Amino acid sequence: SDSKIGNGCFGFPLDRIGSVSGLGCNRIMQNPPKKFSGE
Repeated sequence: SDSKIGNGCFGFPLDRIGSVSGLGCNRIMQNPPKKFSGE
């Protein structure tokens, strides 16, 4: 759900941390819940 310029796996920088493969998503700025994003 968009509210403040992207929220989850949408407006975030999905073209570096993974770029589709590693999934740019990152629930909560304080790192993801040991899922979605990583490495």
